Amino acid sequence: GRVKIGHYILGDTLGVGTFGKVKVGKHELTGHKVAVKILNRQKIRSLDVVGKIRREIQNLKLFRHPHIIKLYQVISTPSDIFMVMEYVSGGELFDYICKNGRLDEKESRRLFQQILSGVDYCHRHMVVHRDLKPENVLLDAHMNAKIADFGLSNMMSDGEFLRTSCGSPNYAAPEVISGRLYAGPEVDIWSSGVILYALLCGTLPFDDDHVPTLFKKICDGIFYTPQYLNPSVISLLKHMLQVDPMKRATIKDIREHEWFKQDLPKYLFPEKWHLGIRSQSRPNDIMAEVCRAIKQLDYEWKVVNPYYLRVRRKNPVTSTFSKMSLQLYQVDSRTYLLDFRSIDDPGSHTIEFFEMCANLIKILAQ
Amino acid sequence: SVYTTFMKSHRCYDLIPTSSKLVVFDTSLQVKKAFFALVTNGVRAAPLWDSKKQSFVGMLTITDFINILHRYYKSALVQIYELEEHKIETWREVYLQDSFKPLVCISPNASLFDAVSSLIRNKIHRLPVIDPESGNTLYILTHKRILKFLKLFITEFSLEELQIGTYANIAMVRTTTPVYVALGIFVQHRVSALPVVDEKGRVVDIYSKFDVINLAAEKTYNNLDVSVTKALQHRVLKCYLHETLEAIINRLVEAEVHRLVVVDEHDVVKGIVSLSDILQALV
Amino acid sequence: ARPTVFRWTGGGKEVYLSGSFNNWSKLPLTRSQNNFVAILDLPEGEHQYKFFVDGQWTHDPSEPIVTSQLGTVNNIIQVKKTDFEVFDALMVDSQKAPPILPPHLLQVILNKSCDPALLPEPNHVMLNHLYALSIKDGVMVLSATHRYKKKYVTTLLYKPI
Ligand SMILES: COc1nc(N(C)C)ccc1-c1cc2c(C(=O)O[C@@H]3O[C@H](C(=O)O)[C@@H](O)[C@H](O)[C@H]3O)c[nH]c2cc1Cl
Ligand SMILES: Nc1ncnc2c1ncn2[C@@H]1O[C@H](COP(=O)(O)OP(=O)(O)O)[C@@H](O)[C@H]1O
Ligand SMILES: Nc1ncnc2c1ncn2[C@@H]1O[C@H](COP(=O)(O)O)[C@@H](O)[C@H]1O
Ligand SMILES: Nc1ncnc2c1ncn2[C@@H]1O[C@H](COP(=O)(O)O)[C@@H](O)[C@H]1O
Ligand SMILES: [Cl-]
Ligand SMILES: [Cl-]
Ligand SMILES: [Cl-]
Ligand SMILES: [Cl-]
Repeated sequence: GRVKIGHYILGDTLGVGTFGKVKVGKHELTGHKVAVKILNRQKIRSLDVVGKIRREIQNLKLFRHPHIIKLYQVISTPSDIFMVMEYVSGGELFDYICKNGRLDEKESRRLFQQILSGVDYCHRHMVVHRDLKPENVLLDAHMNAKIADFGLSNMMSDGEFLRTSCGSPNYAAPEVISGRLYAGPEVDIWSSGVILYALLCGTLPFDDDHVPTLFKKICDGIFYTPQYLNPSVISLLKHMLQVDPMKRATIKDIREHEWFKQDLPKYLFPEKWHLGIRSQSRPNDIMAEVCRAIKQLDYEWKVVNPYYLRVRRKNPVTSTFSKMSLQLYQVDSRTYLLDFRSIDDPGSHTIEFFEMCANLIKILAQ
Repeated sequence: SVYTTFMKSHRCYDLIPTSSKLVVFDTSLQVKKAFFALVTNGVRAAPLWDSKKQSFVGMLTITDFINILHRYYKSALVQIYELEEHKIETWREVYLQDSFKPLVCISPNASLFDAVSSLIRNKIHRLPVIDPESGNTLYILTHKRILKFLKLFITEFSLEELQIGTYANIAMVRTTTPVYVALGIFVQHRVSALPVVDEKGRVVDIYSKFDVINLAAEKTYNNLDVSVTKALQHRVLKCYLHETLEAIINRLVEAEVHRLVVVDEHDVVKGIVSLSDILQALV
Repeated sequence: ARPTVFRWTGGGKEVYLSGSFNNWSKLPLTRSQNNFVAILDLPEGEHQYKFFVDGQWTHDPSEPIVTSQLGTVNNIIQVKKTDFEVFDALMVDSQKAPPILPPHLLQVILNKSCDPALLPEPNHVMLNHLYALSIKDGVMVLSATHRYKKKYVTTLLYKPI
């Protein structure tokens, strides 16, 4: 009377992931242990994440990094979807930091290099694992880091930003807690910086029971540096925990940092213009001005957000459809700018895009 | 046949740099603004887009400037009225009257040998790399770049004896020769550079098609009466026939020049060996 | 042939699964909490089943049923080929103020010796976005960075108006 999927006998629940329970699986014959994420088909469609799971499975299937949990196979049934992945005995890195204290400089450095190697592999593969925390970093029998919950991860697409505020407030970046738009990698660097602090101190750099003061502390970027902390790592933490994403460290900046470089194993790494047009009018006036000009050019469109437009044009020569995306952003407390983005599908696609923009610019403000 | 096979394998895409800049002019653009744009953007050639035709019709180079200048110059006392007020299409209609020429281009997926042969076949120095799926121009393939990659593979894996290039009926200028006259020679002979000779046959300097953009840059094009030397005051590699072809190819890329002048024992001109000839022999 | 999950969501001391697929033999279901389950291989076709929850016979009301000529009410299952393959199953399953300008878009590669033809590698985020120069002397200069395979090209068009 044992529950079986594949040839693994399903056992104890390891935890409850982003979209389902994760149970241990022990092979009938070999005794090999796996972790099985159970996704109920009817539940994943309820909280419309069918696309999220489709992508998540697609990515994790082609990944292969020694510090990211391997997805061995996906077993599908009429009722549920079973994600069979590699099992690690050591459990949460968080629990390790709870039971034992803070890790020593050498220990912390080792684990941080491993975690960052994985965070890098993800980014290199245009995948940004939002929700990066010690609770999601698992340890194996030999104390090796293993990134695990890709439920809140997302794709990095050429020319687009992400909005979704994902992780735990303590690990979330200021722009994430501020619900502002982000590129992706910077928010993982911030989270990794908090993971590094957790490793060296055994506590959180930004933590308060009073949620508003916690959010202020994060956006102010001010955190305590204990006396035992080596100035060189304080330097790295300062560079990683920058409230300005443009002033914040990149994997390359970290890779180049003298504290990170130390004892770093070989195997870990493989080595007068203006944007659009700015108009000081009211946001909806700008939207009325653009729509009346788009139709004036006889271009087709679809209104996504009240400030997002997906415009199409029929070429009178090549008889080809050329499409672009228009988005209005707020610059100052006084000005707003309209952004033009070409959407990928004869003559030149790129030049056809410029002519499309130029026409609309001629009938518009600054 | 050793290097010849190597070119037939490698795709054009392999030579496109990681991050490039491409300048494109709409045919309706005023031609003076177009040359000044080449100068300001630091680009030697720029493809042309016909808005009505919705396709790349041709390319604007320094030869176009040499052609306008010589064809329409009157004196330093009068403006080159046409150059001042002429569109790229208006001039391309005059330049290519009955004698019409279409656009020569290569796909990034096409081989290096396909591109080298296309340079000599159409008698051209600048070749646009256009992706057929997108229709977008990506990079402009030059002899200097192709011979740079082939020099890296030559290292890892005589001039009179082999006899490579043109050595007879050489087009040259004197120290005192006016710019207008030199521009005329560049037109009738269809050559990239004119070697500057002294009182005797000895070579002192070299005025090239490139040195003509300085007239556009410094806005000194209205006076073509000035001597070739006077024009070259805004800023000479010579080879002998007792030197090996591999050492001749090595000396060229070491200074990154478009051609080498064949000089005798008494510094006098005997012939010329250009990047067009080296790549012709290795095909 | 294809694995099928049989889950009873309720309480119980003992729950069994009877079906056409096992000659209506009482198969016991393992309990986690308020769920009783059994995963078993089924031949892709029609199968009828019932539950023996603590001395009482029942069907799962949320699952499809079939009332018989004799008045028997059993649950029914139609095992599909699309149910067994991941992406086939996921394909069938799928059936205010303006945002603040991200600082990333202000980081141009055109403004930031060397070669004028060459430019720095751009952040994916600023690709396909239109940048422009101020219309000086009635001529518009438009520029954008796009990527062809593993390489990037910043095309700038000089267009009059
Ligand atoms: C008894 O079930 C199991 N026992 C096993 N062992 C080791 C005895 C092994 C696997 C399962 C199993 C569980 C589930 C499942 C599940 O537990 O879903 C939960 O149901 C709860 C509920 O309805 O009360 C909600 O609260 C909650 O969110 C939601 O995850 C969904 N689909 C499944 C498919 C299988 Cl094979
Ligand atoms: N792809 C092309 N198709 C047609 N004509 C071209 C093309 N590229 C250049 N031309 C023409 O070739 C002629 C010579 O140019 P070129 O050899 O490129 O000069 P440069 O020595 O400055 O590089 C010019 O009249 C120019 O318009
Ligand atoms: N000064 C020159 N006189 C005669 N032929 C030349 C001269 N310069 C170049 N050539 C020839 O013109 C062809 C194209 O060379 P180039 O335009 O210099 O890249 C080659 O066959 C050269 O040998
Ligand atoms: N044979 C040569 N020896 C030395 N400099 C040369 C030679 N040919 C051309 N140049 C220089 O190359 C520049 C012209 O560029 P290009 O036509 O691209 O080779 C000028 O600065 C010339 O002085
Ligand atoms: Cl959990
Ligand atoms: Cl066990
Ligand atoms: Cl283990
Ligand atoms: Cl902690």
